Amino acid sequence: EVQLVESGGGLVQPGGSLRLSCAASGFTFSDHYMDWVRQAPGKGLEWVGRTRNKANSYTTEYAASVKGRFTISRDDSKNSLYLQMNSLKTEDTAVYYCARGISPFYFDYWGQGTLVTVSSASTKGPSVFPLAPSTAALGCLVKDYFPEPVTVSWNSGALTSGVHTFPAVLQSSGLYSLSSVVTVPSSSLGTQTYICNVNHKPSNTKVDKKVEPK
Amino acid sequence: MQLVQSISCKGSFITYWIGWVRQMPGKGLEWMGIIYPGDSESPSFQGQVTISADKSINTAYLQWSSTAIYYCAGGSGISTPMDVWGQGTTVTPLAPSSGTAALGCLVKDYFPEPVTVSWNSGALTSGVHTFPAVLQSSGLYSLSSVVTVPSSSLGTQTYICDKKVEPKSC
Amino acid sequence: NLCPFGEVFNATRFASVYAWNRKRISNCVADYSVLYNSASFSTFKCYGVSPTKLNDLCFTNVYADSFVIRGDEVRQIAPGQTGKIADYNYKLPDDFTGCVIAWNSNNLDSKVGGNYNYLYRLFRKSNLKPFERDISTEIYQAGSTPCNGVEGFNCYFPLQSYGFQPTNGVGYQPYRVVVLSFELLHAPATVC
Amino acid sequence: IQMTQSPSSLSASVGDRVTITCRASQSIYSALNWYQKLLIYAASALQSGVPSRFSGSGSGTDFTLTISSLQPEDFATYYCQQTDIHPYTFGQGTKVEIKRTVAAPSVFIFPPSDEQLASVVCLLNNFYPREAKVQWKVDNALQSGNSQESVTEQDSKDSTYSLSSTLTLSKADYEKHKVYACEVTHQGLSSPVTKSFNRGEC
Amino acid sequence: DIQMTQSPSSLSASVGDRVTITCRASQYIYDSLNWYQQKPGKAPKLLIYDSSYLQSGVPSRFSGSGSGTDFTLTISSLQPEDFATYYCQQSWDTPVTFGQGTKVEIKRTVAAPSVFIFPPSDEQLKSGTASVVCLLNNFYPREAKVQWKVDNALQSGNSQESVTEQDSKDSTYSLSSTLTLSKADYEKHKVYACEVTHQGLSSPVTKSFNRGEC
Ligand SMILES: *[C@@H]1O[C@H](CO[C@@H]2O[C@@H](C)[C@@H](O)[C@@H](O)[C@@H]2O)[C@@H](O[C@@H]2O[C@H](CO)[C@@H](O)[C@H](O)[C@H]2NC(C)=O)[C@H](O)[C@H]1NC(C)=O
Ligand SMILES: [Cl-]
Repeated sequence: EVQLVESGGGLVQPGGSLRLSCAASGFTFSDHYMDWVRQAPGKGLEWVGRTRNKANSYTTEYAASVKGRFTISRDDSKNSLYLQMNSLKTEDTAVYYCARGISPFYFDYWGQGTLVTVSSASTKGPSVFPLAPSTAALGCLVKDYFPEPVTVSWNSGALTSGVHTFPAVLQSSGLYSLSSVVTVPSSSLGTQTYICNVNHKPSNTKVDKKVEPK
Repeated sequence: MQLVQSISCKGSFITYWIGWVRQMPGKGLEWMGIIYPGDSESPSFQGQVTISADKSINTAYLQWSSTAIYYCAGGSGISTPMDVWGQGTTVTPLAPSSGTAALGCLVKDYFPEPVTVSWNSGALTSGVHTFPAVLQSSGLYSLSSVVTVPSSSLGTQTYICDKKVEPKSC
Repeated sequence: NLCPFGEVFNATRFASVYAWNRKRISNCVADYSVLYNSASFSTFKCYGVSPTKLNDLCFTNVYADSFVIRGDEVRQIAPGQTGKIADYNYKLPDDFTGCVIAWNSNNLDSKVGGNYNYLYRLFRKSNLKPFERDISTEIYQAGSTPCNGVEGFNCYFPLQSYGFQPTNGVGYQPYRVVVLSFELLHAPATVC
Repeated sequence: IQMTQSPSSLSASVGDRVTITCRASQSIYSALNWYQKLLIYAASALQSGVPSRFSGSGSGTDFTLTISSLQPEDFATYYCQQTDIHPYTFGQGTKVEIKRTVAAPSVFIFPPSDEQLASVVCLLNNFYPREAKVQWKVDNALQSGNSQESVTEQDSKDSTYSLSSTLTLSKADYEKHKVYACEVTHQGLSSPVTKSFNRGEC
Repeated sequence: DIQMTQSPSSLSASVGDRVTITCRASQYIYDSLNWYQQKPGKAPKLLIYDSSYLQSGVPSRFSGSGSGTDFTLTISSLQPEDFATYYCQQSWDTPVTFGQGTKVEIKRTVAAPSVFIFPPSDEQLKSGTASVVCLLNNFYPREAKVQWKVDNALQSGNSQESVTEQDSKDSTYSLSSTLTLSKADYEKHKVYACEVTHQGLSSPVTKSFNRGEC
């Protein structure tokens, strides 16, 4: 298929440099225009910059927010696009999508994006507590992790019906917390086995926790 | 410009060539032959038919001495081929099971096909499927037309396709 | 002097696409504000550069290409298009640097009776090279029988005409196009 | 010259890109028409009043046909031809049909009237795809020749098909058995579905 | 730079209704204006480019009109799978600016929230904090009030609430209120209760436990 996959995102200190890569499959990378577009969490779409296609050299435009500190670059051999960010700010925190157009006037395909988090704060894995059932709701508390993100599955991917994973909240401390909850039929609690699967890649923390009635 | 067919083809810039398109049942386009009216001049139809013309009436003809539609095509321009044609010349009691049942009318042993029907004097058309006629082992054909109706209507309303179709209801 | 964009845009007469006009704008100062500050235009797409910055940029030569085409043909006047118009009439280079400006021409180029004074090349035995023009009226042969310049079966006159009655849907309606192209040749820039 | 044209079978929803290819018995350069009405002539040229959705590319003994976003009205079968030399023999044919989710068929068996006595008719209503086999079984005995099925043009409303078996028997042969089964083999059912009646019952 | 103002920012729509979002521009951008839909935590998808052209694969209930400075997207018969932010985007000039977005929410019939409270895990307690989770599951509309009451007094400033995104099954929300406090402080009070207010509920619902008692 058409595939754009971004990489390099993670935790970086104010004033430190990071560089992200956009790896492009299923089309003539040289032919297409490729741009970076960012989105700080719960805000709108912000254009970072452009590289034109091989026919137009590979000529570049930047948004003023990143001009002078960010650099867009191309490697046609490796079929990948690059953003080199240097004197980073808290405001550079965002998801970085790369977008390609076969025309310079719109973006057909977009990547899933790489999350860059720009804080002084420091990495810590979560702790995982069970929310035992007294339909019957049960869940997991994922407490005190930085930075975003964390993923939660039920019974090693199996269980997806009536499951809610709440957006993380930021404590005064600078850690994140969320719960995931499942609405289950009353009778199934005795026979069906309930386990939440919590993965925090940034700290390299994986936890599988069994939830049973007290 | 247009061409109006009857077995002849006439029409009216007036076309400088007139050929012949025949259509056997469930078949693709078949070219008959050519005769340019001014000049008045297929190796598989050659001596199966005779292809004549009359320039005076702007008429081209397809004649026999020995089953399909006959389409004559000409040109509005010397450049453009196969542009406009003619309209063509054509020369040739089930009862519901005892919340949706189905009932119909079997029309059988008929020639020459075609069979056209309607339901309750054209008043009922919601569920109706009238199948194409078939030529059977006999060389004749058998055609059936049906309709789904609310099981509620069964045993209340009557149906006339003219054949009086109702439950046998022993 | 003040730079003769009026002539090109406000011209009574427009060339046919196959016979497209080209004008060399030179030893002038070019306002350009006059373009992007207009509502007449349906399309104002710039590939090299930026419409708003053109007045703060300087260039060796600029050319204005004028013609008329159908509404649904304007998207062919762009880098990287295939189609009758891009193939056999007007082709932009892959590395095109300039602005395609077009606008609906129903008022002028559509006759109540019908205007057929506008032609396009229907057939050619190879695609045009970028910024190539071709006025040939040589009979095009797609038949086994070679025409001796005598049109007939598979012997089409290559140019064809637009139906421009004014109640044609906007796709089929006439639009005037002006393609501005900016060349940075080795020589001194004579138009900013 | 003798024409090819492939395929006879195409299933697609509205708006889909469509590609069809018609082969040439001897090189006619580009003297190829495309019909639905004349659509495309001389390989790529468009007949006035035909939408620009349609496009064709071909030369010598090889050609194609393209539709950008299938409109509802474009559903039909298209035939090429040669304008090279007489006679102007047309192509085989090619037909395009709307893609809708697998629909299992409703099977109904109408028994024969005193009037006819013997014609016993089977019904498969409102189904997709077109493919469905209708076996007749009179007292476990499979019938061949005596049967005659006939299908609808794709329904104007819900674009489903409907099929009309019609098994034909001598009255005495009819009276010889009790069973009148209609086993239906179709994508819409997991395994074959039988509809049956018994003479002199209700 | 060219500013683009969408109208309206937020918009509520019944299934099958005919919704219209308008993008307006600080200057003439002729027909250079694209529309994207962004479903939460997923890359935007291109609906429409160059005012009026619908992308291959996009459903045809999506439509672009507009010219000069005023454009509008149209969902005729807005169906399921349509909760997203809708973004207009101009390509006329660099920089490549976007509109602020418009959040479209689906209308629905009132649905009262099922309420569950969960005492802290014994596990978490031995770490030395207690988190009391309160879950308001599958309700509409979003608006809801969650008051914590500890030993029968209003508790303030030890509680974070989180809302899930609208669920494309049934167009309902889930909410969490989490009272987090020192184990010491947790053991100074006996009665923890969660008091819930909503359109759906005839009177406020309270769920509670006495610390220690199952
Ligand atoms: C090309 O013409 C536009 C339109 O010109 C005006 O209307 C014509 C009928 C004729 O009466 C002209 O004299 C008019 O100028 C020009 O844009 C206009 O410029 C005038 C200043 O001369 C200004 O008053 C108008 O507001 C402008 N726009 C309008 C009326 O729409 C343009 O200058 C001409 N030359 C080009 C394209 O550069
Ligand atoms: Cl609703």
